[PDB]
Amino acid sequence: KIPFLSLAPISGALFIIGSVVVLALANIYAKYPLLHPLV
Amino acid sequence: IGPGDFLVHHAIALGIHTTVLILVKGALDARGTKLMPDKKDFGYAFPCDGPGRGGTCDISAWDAFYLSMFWMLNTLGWITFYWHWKHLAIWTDNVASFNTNSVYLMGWLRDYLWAYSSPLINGYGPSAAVNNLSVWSWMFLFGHLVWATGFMFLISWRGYWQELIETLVWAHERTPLANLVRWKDKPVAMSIVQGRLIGLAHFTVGYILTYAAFVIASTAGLS
Amino acid sequence: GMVSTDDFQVGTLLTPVNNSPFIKFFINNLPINRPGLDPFFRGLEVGM
Amino acid sequence: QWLTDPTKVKPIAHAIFDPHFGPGAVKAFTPEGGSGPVNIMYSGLYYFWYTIGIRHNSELYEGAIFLILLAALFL
Amino acid sequence: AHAAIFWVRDYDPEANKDNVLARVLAHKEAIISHLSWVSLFLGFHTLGLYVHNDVMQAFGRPEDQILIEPVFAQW
Amino acid sequence: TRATVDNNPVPTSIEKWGKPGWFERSLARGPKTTTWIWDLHALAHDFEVQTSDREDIARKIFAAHFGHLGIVFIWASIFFFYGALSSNYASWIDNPTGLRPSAQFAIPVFGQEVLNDPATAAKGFEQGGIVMTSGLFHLWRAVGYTNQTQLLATAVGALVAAGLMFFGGWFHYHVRAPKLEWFQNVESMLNHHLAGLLGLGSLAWTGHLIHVALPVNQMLDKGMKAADIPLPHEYAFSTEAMGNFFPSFKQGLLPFFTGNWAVYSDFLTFKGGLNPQTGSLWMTDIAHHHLAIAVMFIIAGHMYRTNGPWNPLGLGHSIKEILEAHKGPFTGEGHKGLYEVLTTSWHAQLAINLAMVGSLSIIVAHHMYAMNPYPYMGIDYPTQISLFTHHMWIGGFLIVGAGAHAAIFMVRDYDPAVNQNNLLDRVLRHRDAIISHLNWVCLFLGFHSFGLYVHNDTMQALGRPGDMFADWGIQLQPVFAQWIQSVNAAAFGPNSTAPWVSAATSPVWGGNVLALPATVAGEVVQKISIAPVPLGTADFMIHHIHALTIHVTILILLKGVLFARSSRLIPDKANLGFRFPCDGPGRGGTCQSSAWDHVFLGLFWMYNCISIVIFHFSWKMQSDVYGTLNATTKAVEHIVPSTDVLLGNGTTQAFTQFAASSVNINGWLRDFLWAQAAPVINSYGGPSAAYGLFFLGAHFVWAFSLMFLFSGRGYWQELIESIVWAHNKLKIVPTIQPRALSITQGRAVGVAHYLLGGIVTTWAFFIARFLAI
Amino acid sequence: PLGNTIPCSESQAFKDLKDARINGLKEKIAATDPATQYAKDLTASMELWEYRYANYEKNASCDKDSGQPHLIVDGRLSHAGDFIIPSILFLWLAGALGWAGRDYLLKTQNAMDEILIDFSKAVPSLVLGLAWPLFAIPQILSGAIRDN
Ligand code: CLA
Ligand code: CLA
Ligand code: CLA
Ligand code: CLA
Ligand code: CLA
Ligand code: CLA
Ligand SMILES: CC(C)=CCC/C(C)=C\CC/C(C)=C\CC/C(C)=C/CC1=C(C)C(=O)c2ccccc2C1=O
Ligand SMILES: CC(C)=CCC/C(C)=C\CC/C(C)=C\CC/C(C)=C/CC1=C(C)C(=O)c2ccccc2C1=O
Repeated sequence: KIPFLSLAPISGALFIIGSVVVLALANIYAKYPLLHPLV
Repeated sequence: IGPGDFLVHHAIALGIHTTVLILVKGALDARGTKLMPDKKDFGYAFPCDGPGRGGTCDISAWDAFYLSMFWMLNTLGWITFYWHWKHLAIWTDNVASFNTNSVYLMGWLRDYLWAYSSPLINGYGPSAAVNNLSVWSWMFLFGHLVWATGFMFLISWRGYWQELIETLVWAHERTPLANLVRWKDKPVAMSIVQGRLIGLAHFTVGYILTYAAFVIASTAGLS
Repeated sequence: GMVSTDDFQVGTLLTPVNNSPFIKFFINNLPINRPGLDPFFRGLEVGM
Repeated sequence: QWLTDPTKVKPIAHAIFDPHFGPGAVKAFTPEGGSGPVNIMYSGLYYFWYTIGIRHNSELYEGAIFLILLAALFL
Repeated sequence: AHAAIFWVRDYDPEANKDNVLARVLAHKEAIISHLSWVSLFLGFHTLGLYVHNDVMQAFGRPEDQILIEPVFAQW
Repeated sequence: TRATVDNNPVPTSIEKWGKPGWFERSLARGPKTTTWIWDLHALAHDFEVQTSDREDIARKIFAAHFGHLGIVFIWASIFFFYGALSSNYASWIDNPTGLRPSAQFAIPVFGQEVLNDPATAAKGFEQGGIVMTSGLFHLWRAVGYTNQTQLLATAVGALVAAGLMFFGGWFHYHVRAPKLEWFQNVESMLNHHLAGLLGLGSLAWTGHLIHVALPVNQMLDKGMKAADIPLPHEYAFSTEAMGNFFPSFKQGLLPFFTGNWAVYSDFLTFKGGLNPQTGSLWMTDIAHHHLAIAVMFIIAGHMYRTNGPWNPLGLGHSIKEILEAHKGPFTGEGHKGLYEVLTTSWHAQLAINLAMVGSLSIIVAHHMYAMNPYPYMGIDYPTQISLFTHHMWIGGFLIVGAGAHAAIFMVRDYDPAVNQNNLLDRVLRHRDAIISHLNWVCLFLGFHSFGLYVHNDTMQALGRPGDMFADWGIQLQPVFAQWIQSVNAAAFGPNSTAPWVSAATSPVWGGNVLALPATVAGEVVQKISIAPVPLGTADFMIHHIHALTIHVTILILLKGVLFARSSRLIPDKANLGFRFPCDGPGRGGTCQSSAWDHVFLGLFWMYNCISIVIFHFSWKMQSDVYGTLNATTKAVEHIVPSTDVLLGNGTTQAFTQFAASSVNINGWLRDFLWAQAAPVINSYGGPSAAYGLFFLGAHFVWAFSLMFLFSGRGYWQELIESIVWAHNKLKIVPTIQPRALSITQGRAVGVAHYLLGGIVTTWAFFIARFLAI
Repeated sequence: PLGNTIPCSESQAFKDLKDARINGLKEKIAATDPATQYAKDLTASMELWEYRYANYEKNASCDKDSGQPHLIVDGRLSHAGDFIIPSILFLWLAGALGWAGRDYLLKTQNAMDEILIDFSKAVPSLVLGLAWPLFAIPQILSGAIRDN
């Protein structure tokens, strides 16, 4: 257990921020899709 | 039918299901729970069991009726909002307005709620003389007033009004020419369940008259 | 000096709005309080 | 009068006696060819009464008499 | 309402021993928690698709909104 | 005196960071339920329930002040970085009237770049941007910023100042902390917040205006561009450069020491109102202002007596002798005790101080539209609506907190031995008369303002426009307010009551419509910054609405204060505390009897008050002040047009839209709230599309509040009993117990979301309306 | 071509919204300086939007009348990317989060571990969340707990 980053707001809020950044770069890399392309 | 139709049918399923959640919850928990395992001895309508055990506000089955009433009004608002906009878009030869703007909620605010208010709120005005829709204009503002008057009883609760009526009782008994006139029933604040029920009755009456005024004056003011 | 109470349990204050002698002469000789008057005449003068 | 042209002249619910009305509202709730202010019916009773076969105000009057006496029978 | 009024005033668990009414009193948390799941389900997704459609009309992109034909009711 | 300070009370460690809730005894046992989580947040700044020692309490408050001044310097640095890196300030300084001010863009990601307004696109800032409404750039032009690197230097200096305030907090709490005897010498702290904080602050600000801000604004008004001098028109070595701008007296600071003051009558003037060229206050009047109040604040800090090793110094006043000298026969023993009140209670001081700073922010909101301080500021209409609306809302919030901490004093720090026969005691002896008479005057104001509005709705609906309380019907003329407009308009000339004034107090009193050069695409001069603001029947009515809403907010908060300790219902309410939900369903029901609940109710009534104030301002400024001069024959065309009111005889009469339509609720609904919301709902796909999204989201948050406001927690707790059953059936068992929210905290969540949703709806509406026209 | 539904390859209104967006973009490039970071962003938006309308073209998105792409959800394999692939993606990542949190509760059972997150027992909970069906299916086939 490390100081100040093991706390639930920091661990939680960096999970929301890391998720929206990885989702965001998934939207750049897959060019903001509406669906999945099959063809 | 198309995708705004899809979205508002899921809103309808949402409204009916949440209203069923509050009501089946108020039916089956009415005899007893873990917060209150002897609730059936206290009847249908009672305020609470007080601030202990964390606090017991709105614990009666009457209160889950009471809270499901707002959800029924919101549900049936979504139903008649749907019926009204889809039919007014048919009746004004503008079905592309519904098929484009019913999928997003500024279309509901703008192209239904703001757009069709125009013959209603011009029922009376300073520059144009009145027409037959001035009574629905006055009923529209009346229902806004009654609905918002409900919010006083819904938000502000009892012991403020009991202390305020105690100052009023002091003011009457020390005013000359007027302490010679006495009440027979002692002025008290309305009860807890009474404050809920009167706030619901105002909310509900204002809801019905506001929507009835709009659904009649907007459709009669198409021409 | 101006504000006394003369029965301090009773929730009232004896104040120059309350206890000035011409205000007591006015209020105590308004027709509902003026002595020697049958209630009908008190009502009559209040009505007029 | 509504039976002669069903499609343009509006059903009338009842006529208005409000002493609060000024001249604008008296002209407003009066239709064309009307002798005073009325309420335009939006409950659909004229279409109901046409489809069940009422064509006269005297049939509406005997309907009124029959429902008052039927209510008196239930009381 | 009068369902809950029945529950407080008129229900007897002894005459209704292990009939269907006592069994849905017995597993009441299943019915309430599953109505809770249906309500949260419909709300999260209906509000999310609506607010998506709001953001896409806000961002100048009407052809990026999520549009689902109701295929079951047209069937 | 003597600054008696202890050394090292608290060691600097990390050991309490791993233990949340250390500061209160029930929180220190560990989380068992979820209410601990909310009890962790509600008790974090309540230092009086953490430790019982008032000295340590005062040190916690002091270090909290340094940390707050640090965070305010971080915010100050944040808008200085945004004005210094990604702004159009290098091109806004050359076009303050045709270029919309911006210091923020939206980056090329998710389609948000339609939010970039192309009326902010200029050189350097060639992307478009978010138009701001704070008026930072006009402040910055008035104090002399012509360059973005010195804005960067201010940004770095504000971060250094934030670091200094944090090191001051850590030093004055953890290393070397003051005692309780240091805080209670209120005489010296008043003497050094008047003469030193306000006095030398505005004296040094007068120094800034004279050396920097008056010459740079004279160069910007005489027509030269951003290529300026910032270092060679200063100091001793270019003293003659003070003579090249506006003639620095005869020679140097020699006529300051010799006493001939009249040769400085060129950059310390008393000319009067607003400048016609820039629409704002004359900068010489601003400098002579801050110097005269600077002087009178150094006189103000010479009042209270301080004794020490200074020999002849030590003449003056003790505050206690002044307070115990004012007795009266009506008021018993007067202000005795109030010195001990205000030197031992923090909540009483905070109640006075929140009342004064909230009142002062409301005062600020009036006087900055009324006198425009900054160049070309009054023509940028989103900034005018936004700063009036901002300072009104901040003022109302601090007045509700004033009522809050007055009631918190009355719960916690009231001592009956100190408050024997003083004003504070005898207010509590006739609290029924105060609250009942207040209840009567709120009823009178509500009937005789709102029933007038309801009467106007009724008579306009019934076809009786002459029966209306209006300027064309039953006239309600504000004859006292119109007479004070005539007095403040008339008091400038020769043979008046202020003989040496050229251009009066303000043009709002009844003198002249003032207009400014601006582009607006390819148009002509137009742009009324300021005009006379006439008062009629609608102003009578809206001001009695304002008196109503102020008086009900007083009634709620003051009934919270005087009935905090006891009532006829609950005589032991102070033992129940400031913040309790109720005392049970008995005595009929005692719901919302605590004084906290009166802060909770007074928050919505403050919402009512300030919302009708900013609604009056939006429609009023829009209907009678703001607008356009026509290119043919200089005719005034306002932002909303004039209304030809149909009279009862058949003819019309021209009124403005506030004078015609703001007399009933139908015109407020239609011509104000339906008509001007057309640019917040049509804003999609463009630069104001976020304000549409904030409008809809704030409608959501406002309606989301009413779940918490209209319901209560026993419903939610037996619902969470069913959801906890669903979790225990699938072996998903939290040790922290899922609870319903408490009654007080559910009320707090509801008032927070009601306030957030309504004020952000109204913010979105104001900015998205005022960017359009 | 379903009800109120034609594909993108024969839709007139999709061509209208398409060439309306591409034309409004090309006079947005054509009136600006191509070396000022605005116009490079518009050419990136132009290339991005050409392949966005081309991907709506080539995988049979469906429009009719109003021209925007209408998603058909039945379980059709031609329209498999409408619902079925983000279904499997949602059940994978949401079962990862739910199973990771559930396993974190089953290994901690402690009140300090919920507000103060133990990463050494939270990140491998997330790793077994990334393979949650192999640990979740035979506990469905076994049973959870006896409570009423
Ligand atoms: C009354 C209000 C209330 C409140 C305040 C809470 C509060 C809480 N609940 Mg809860 N709960 C409630 C009601 C409430 N509950 C109700 C009504 C129910 C239904 C019965 C539940 C059932 C419930 C369950 C089942 C659980 C909680 C848990 C929690 C805790 C969550 C901690 C957290 O969010 O950080 C989140 C921490 C993480 C996400 C850790 C991962 C972070 C990584 C390691 C950081 C590294 C990532 C890096 C930055 C890169 C980012 C990229 C990314 C994509 C990976 C929290 C204290 C959970 C808990 O116990 O804590 C774990 C839990 O499992 N609750
Ligand atoms: C980008 C799109 C999107 C977004 C933002 C969401 C967001 C959400 N969904 Mg969701 N969903 C989506 C697409 C999306 N969904 C699609 C396309 C489908 C169709 C397959 C679903 C089907 C779905 C289900 C069944 C549920 C959600 C639920 C939720 C909510 C919490 C889920 C969570 O991970 O928390 C953390 C994870 C947990 C708390 C536990 C994981 C539980 C998962 C979601 C279900 C797995 C259980 C079981 C294996 C399958 C259920 C049987 C089912 C066939 C009925 C959340 C707001 C939940 C909800 O709405 O609450 C009522 C929920 O039960 N969604
Ligand atoms: C529940 C309702 C809902 C649903 C179903 C959607 C659905 C969608 N939105 Mg949306 N949105 C919503 C609510 C919703 N939104 C709300 C409420 C808002 C307001 C905040 C928005 C604002 C919004 C914007 C501004 C945009 C979207 C976009 C999208 C689309 C693309 C998402 C995507 O595929 O990424 C890509 C997915 C992949 C490439 C799959 C790979 C996933 C990797 C492997 C993991 C990433 C998942 C996650 C980060 C977990 C971490 C895993 C960990 C192991 C690292 C998608 C159809 C975008 C769009 O273009 O619309 C068409 C977009 O521009 N949304
Ligand atoms: C100089 C200003 C000042 C100071 C120093 C205090 C100090 C204090 N107040 Mg107070 N108050 C103030 C002004 C001030 N107040 C104002 C202006 C109001 C009117 C709103 C109030 C009304 C008030 C009440 C009703 C109470 C206090 C209480 C307290 C005490 C503890 C509060 C606490 O623990 O923090 C805790 C802080 C929180 C839990 C934050 C609450 C959530 C905030 C408000 C939401 C923020 C939203 C944000 C602004 C905008 C949205 C952003 C979001 C979307 C991310 C503390 C002594 C409490 C007490 O018990 O007194 C002893 C209490 O009962 N105050
Ligand atoms: C629109 C809704 C609404 C209305 C009309 C009111 C009205 C009132 N509030 Mg309330 N309040 C509200 C919402 C509302 N509130 C909400 C949401 C809250 C929650 C925060 C509160 C909380 C609150 C508190 C805590 C207090 C009030 C007080 C008052 C009274 C103020 C006195 C006054 O204005 O004079 C006159 C009355 C009016 C302006 C109401 C309209 C009167 C119409 C125009 C006259 C009708 C004519 C005639 C009588 C009709 C006869 C017809 C016949 C058939 C019956 C007043 C009766 C305060 C009080 O009691 O002080 C005296 C008090 O302290 N309110
Ligand atoms: C370990 C986390 C966890 C898991 C496995 C579940 C699982 C479940 N929940 Mg629950 N819940 C949780 C957390 C969790 N929840 C939290 C934190 C809250 C407070 C917001 C709730 C509030 C809640 C309600 C009101 C309901 C459920 C319901 C349900 C059941 C139906 C599926 C669903 O509706 O999803 C819905 C999920 C949510 C509404 C919560 C959103 C997702 C949370 C935030 C995930 C927690 C993340 C956690 C911190 C991760 C830790 C990682 C770890 C490695 C450190 C299902 C078994 C429903 C039910 O009773 O079904 C019969 C029901 O109505 N949940
Ligand atoms: C026989 C008969 C009925 C004659 C007519 C008698 C006559 C002349 C007028 C009819 C009375 C009227 C008009 C008002 C009195 C009602 C009242 C005590 C309101 C204060 C009050 C408010 C405002 C709340 O929000 C609230 C919320 C929750 C619990 C309690 C309360 C509460 O108590
Ligand atoms: C990083 C981050 C943001 C983490 C979030 C932390 C995590 C994971 C969960 C936190 C749970 C959350 C977000 C909310 C719970 C609030 C709740 C149990 C509300 C039910 C409730 C309602 C709806 C009322 O109206 C009401 C009215 C009057 C009295 C009581 C109540 C009441 O109790």
